[PDB]
Amino acid sequence: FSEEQTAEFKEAFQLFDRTGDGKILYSQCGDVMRALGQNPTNAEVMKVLGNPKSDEMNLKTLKFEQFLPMMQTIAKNKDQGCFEDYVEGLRVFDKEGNGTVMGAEIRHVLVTLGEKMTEEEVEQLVAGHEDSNGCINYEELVRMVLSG
Amino acid sequence: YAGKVTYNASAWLTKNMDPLNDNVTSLLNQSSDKFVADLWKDVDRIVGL
Repeated sequence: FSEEQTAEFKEAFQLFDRTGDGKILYSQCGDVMRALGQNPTNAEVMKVLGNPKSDEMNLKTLKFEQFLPMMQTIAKNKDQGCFEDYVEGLRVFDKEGNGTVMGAEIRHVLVTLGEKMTEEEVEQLVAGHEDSNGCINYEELVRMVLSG
Repeated sequence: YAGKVTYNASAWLTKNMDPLNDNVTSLLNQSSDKFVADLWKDVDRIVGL
């Protein structure tokens, strides 16, 4: 990366610290990767983390020169999921094909499938994007997560 | 007024009636597309015996 944006990338990492001690954990790593510009699969992270469990995931520390090879290794990244894949991805539960699903199934599938969400993760994401029948149209929900 | 017109009457019954395979139709009713599902939600009228 350019020392221009790498200066900025450093700052956001430093603003992730808890104390000042220079050490953002194997946990928060995922948010730093995000906040710089990424949307990693929690797997993409786990890959460069070195496969820890909750214990050393919480206990092991990172510093920036331990992080920057990670952020770099992802970034020029394999395949980035288009609008088209994603809509069909949510389209899955449209019992007929309609373009629409009930906001209850949609709140739930994200809390049961793939990289599972909490209710907190879902409600903020989905709410106010169901209509006056309680259907979330998926097409716009997909666009919403894109341009965000 | 403007001329004696000939009408022919063969097939008029089923023209003022409109019958169809109610089966495929009730599935056109349960369709995916907004158009087809709006267009065919009127299944009740089709006659089967």
